[PDB]
Amino acid sequence: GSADYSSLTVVQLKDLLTKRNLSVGGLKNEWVQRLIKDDEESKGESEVSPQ
Repeated sequence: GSADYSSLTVVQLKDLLTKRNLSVGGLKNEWVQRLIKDDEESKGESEVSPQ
């Protein structure tokens, strides 16, 4: 995996979270999950659109 927020901090996780526009209304574990999903949305190639 490219992301390892699971080790990061709740402050950095939620900070970067809002930075992505996703959110933080969840939790650290859920933050790393949503983040990992956020970065994975590009699969290391290119982002996508909600269509």
